[PDB]
Amino acid sequence: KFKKPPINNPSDDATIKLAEAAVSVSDSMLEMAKVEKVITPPSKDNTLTIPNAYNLQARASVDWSGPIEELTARIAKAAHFRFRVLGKSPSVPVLISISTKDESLAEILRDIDYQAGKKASIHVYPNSQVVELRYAKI
Amino acid sequence: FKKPPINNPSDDATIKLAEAAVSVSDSMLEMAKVEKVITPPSKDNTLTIPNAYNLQARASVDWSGPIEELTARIAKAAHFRFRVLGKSPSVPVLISISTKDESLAEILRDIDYQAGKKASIHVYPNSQVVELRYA
Amino acid sequence: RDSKRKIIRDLQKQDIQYVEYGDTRTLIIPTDKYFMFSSPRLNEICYPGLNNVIRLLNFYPQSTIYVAGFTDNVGSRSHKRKLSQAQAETMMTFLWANGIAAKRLKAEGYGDKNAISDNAIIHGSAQNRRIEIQWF
Amino acid sequence: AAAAAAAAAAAAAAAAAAAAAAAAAAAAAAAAAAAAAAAAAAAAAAAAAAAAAAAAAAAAAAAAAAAAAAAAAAAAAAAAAAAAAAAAAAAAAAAAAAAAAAAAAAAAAAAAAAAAAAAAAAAAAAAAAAAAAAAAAAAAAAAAAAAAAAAAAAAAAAAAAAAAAAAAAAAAAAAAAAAAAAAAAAAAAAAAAAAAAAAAAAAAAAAAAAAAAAAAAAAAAAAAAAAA
Amino acid sequence: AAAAAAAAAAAAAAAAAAAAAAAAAAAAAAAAAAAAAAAAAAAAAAAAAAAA
Amino acid sequence: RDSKRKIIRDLQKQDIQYVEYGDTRTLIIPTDKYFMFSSPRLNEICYPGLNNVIRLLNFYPQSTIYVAGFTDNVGSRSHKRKLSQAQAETMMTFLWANGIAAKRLKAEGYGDKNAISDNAIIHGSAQNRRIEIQWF
Amino acid sequence: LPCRVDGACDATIIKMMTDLNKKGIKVASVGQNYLISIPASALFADQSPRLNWASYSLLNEIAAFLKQFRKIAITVTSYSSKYVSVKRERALTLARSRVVSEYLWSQGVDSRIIFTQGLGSDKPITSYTLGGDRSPNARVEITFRRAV
Amino acid sequence: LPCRVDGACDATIIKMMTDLNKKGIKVASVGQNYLISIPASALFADQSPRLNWASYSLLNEIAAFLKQFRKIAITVTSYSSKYVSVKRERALTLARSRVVSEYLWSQGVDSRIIFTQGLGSDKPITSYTLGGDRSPNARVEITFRRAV
Repeated sequence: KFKKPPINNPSDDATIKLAEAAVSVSDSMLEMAKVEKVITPPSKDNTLTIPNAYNLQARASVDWSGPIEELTARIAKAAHFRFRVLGKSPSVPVLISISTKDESLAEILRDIDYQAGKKASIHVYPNSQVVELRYAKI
Repeated sequence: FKKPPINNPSDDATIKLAEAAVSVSDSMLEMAKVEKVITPPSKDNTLTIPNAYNLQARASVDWSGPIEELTARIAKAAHFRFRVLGKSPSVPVLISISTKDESLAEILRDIDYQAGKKASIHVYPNSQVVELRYA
Repeated sequence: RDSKRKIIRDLQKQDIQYVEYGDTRTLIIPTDKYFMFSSPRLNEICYPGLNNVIRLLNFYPQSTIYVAGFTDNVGSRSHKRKLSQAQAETMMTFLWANGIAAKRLKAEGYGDKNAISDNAIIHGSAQNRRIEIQWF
Repeated sequence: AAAAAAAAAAAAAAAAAAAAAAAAAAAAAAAAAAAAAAAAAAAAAAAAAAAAAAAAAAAAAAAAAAAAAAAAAAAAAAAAAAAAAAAAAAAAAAAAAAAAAAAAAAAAAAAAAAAAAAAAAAAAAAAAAAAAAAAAAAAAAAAAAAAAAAAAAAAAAAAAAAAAAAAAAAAAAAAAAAAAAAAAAAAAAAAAAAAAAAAAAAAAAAAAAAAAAAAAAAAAAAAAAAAA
Repeated sequence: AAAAAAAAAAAAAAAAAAAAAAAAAAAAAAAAAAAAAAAAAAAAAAAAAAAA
Repeated sequence: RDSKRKIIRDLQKQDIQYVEYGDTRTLIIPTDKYFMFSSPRLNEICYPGLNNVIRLLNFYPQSTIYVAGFTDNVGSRSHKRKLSQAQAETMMTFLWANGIAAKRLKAEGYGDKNAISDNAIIHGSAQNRRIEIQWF
Repeated sequence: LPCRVDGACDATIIKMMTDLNKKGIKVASVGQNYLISIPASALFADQSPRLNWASYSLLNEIAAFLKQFRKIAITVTSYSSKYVSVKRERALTLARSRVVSEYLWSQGVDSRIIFTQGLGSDKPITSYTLGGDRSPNARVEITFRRAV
Repeated sequence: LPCRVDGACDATIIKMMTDLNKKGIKVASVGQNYLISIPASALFADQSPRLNWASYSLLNEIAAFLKQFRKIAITVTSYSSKYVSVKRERALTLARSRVVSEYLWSQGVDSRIIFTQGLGSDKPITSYTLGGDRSPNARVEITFRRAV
């Protein structure tokens, strides 16, 4: 009896050609991130403007696709941080879509800050207990 | 006894689609790490909370319009003097705050934020004066 | 029924390859069914493959153990290397924690740099995602 | 039977008898001082091949390199060793100061062993039922087999760690690149998140990664390190 | 109360237990700090940690 | 037929919730059927719920009693607070006048600041209008 | 056509709710806040962040009960009795809750967030402090609000 | 019409693969890397670059097995145990592999390249070094990758 090891499920040609498009999308994506992070070096984190805290070291697990307001209000509510916004929200929504797995609330807000690039920013003030969300000035 | 996950990539093409999804989503996050211009809170330029007891009153305001009338009215709601330094342009600096209960110094914080650099707010709490500067 | 031919016949049944090769003996374990997805968490539902592979290598109690991890073409080369290294390293800790002495073992991760199939096709890249276990 | 002098004795494989209260400070080059009682030595020496053994009431303070250390009943050392150490104890207490390279340490009794600097390559520590080892600078491959009802506390920043606790032991580890943990009815506390971590727990066994929440920047568990 | 090494910017520290790394380019050899067991050698000039 | 399981079974029948929770025991009483409307006048026709709740808390004669009142989103925040405070306060006087000693009791009114459902839907706001009775 | 039932029935909701209360997993149902309270004896080993193998069946009707509701954020929080220290205890309960939420989003929830955290007996439901995981204080609780 | 089978069937592939493993020519099948390993007793005379006449039947189901796959480059490499020197040995194994690849492209391969080379026991699969061509180290190996 002869057998190769991975005997998976039957896939169909829909996901076969979706997968072999998706890998070249991912390939072009990673080389663009390569050229971009070498053409301007990222000097700075966002861990100084979102610093971690005790009772921000709880963990969360998120899939989400809506606007940033309800998500950051829910993170701050379960962080026991009071939540505010600075700046009015734009008429087009700043839409994030977080789908990540078992990371702490401080890195949740750091990735929310990153995915709302130049449209919003999350700031956390941890000697106070406030998560704020600042909109852009445009 | 266990189960595998329900939407699990247990399938030889859907595994490749999903690890492509992991590679595109992390590489999007380092694109965000390189383009995300921040400024540190050492040099953030925005107002503090000036921690006086009259400023930690809980207020509520629904408004869009020109900055000097709100901060005049937050000064007389806070029992503070309102000074203005500089010249208002005849296109007015326009704000909007619609909040239904919140804190009064934080008002003065997101007026300073929604002003940006068209105007700015200082609070001197020993003098019990707020002031609005133009540029 | 407790012997070599029995346990290799049911590792054929729960789809792990074995090769006899002179002194070199190598198990090829698919990461896709023996790991939860893109993680160094072992696929805990597939414990009888893990008990049967450690039941197989009680039979060779003096051989040094090479364990190596493999990916396919997706991701950055750093992600390939650290994911293959993490999966090989946690299979190495599984064998150490199921009772092989730690200086027999060697965990090493290749970001598909040996590449037993091409990554251009689906089933071939599924064969590329693996753990090799060599010993003498 | 005292011997307290600063000279060049320099050739003494001295297996002394009881009440040999030798507080010598002599230049003992080819030295092996296997005293049997009452040693109260506070020297500034240089040995470089010392296979020292010490029985009861041995308080010492030395700046000499050793090669092996043996403890018998009860002691209090403060030594500055340099090169290699084969150490074994019995119900005693010991402290060492300078940069050592302890390859193997087997403690089968109540041993309060401390080393303020251990810069080794493969430190294999086997523990049995009573001891308390606290050795912390920097290893490169730690193998902590606590077969023990005992404790192995560490802030030793090891590059690779392999800690197995067998029956209500308690081990505090810190792994830089590789964390390997097996616990059985016991506790293994991970004080630093490794670059790749793997921990397996047996019956009633706790491999709890007890790092201090609210660090200055506590690094989160990434995609290569998120184990359950 | 540290103990530096002669190589490129390594230093042990014996407040409780540390083996951290400096930079050795700004040369903050103050030999006076508040060393803690949370990877923080807070010197007179700046702060140093176990580098990675 | 005179006991705990009987009286909790008919408080289920006249639609008052009870929760067993460790030492904390809490009755949830709807103000909509146990008060006449938007008033601190008790719904006098629904006396057997009131006798049955006081018959239940004769069983715990040393516990301190927290009583708290709840509204929904309508009205001013002052009206929310004073109406919830008035209804909790008169349920506190009902328990005091049916014979619990006054330093066991604590009346406090929340203008839906705990909010066990959303006020955006009808049946959910009906569940929000309540009195909680906690004791230890 | 639009769907009448959303993959769930109310008879099955109360059937699982009676069966979970018969096996001692207490389901509180306040408003739309749902609480299922699980003793840590009924899932883990004592003072360990490790599941028993039989307790994933208990997690099976926990997850199949959590199929039935439209929900936005489940929060899962764990706390036990004192064993060594509160720091070791909070590390235990954080690992405890994150392990059970890792299995719950391995299984089927239609939640968008699971928040997950652990506390150091900071909220204990009885003053009687018998032991380790056999204490009724030693428990995980899964609370959510059923959306619309 | 386009062809379904390309002059080959999978039943015949595994039929030859069982028959070659029964006659001791061991077929390893890793990914699409195929290895057939042939002991040098089973083809040649001892320490010689010369085929026996009966061993072309062994080469017949080797070549009819190599009919069945789409392949780009077969590499055939031979090595035996030590006889005089490594220089005489490498001349032997180079002549050995080039003789068997001359017969294999006399026969039917659809390969585009056969690379062919010999080594001087530089890669031996056991440490047990009994003799000459009766050693299991003394072997030729035919490795390729099956294209698509």
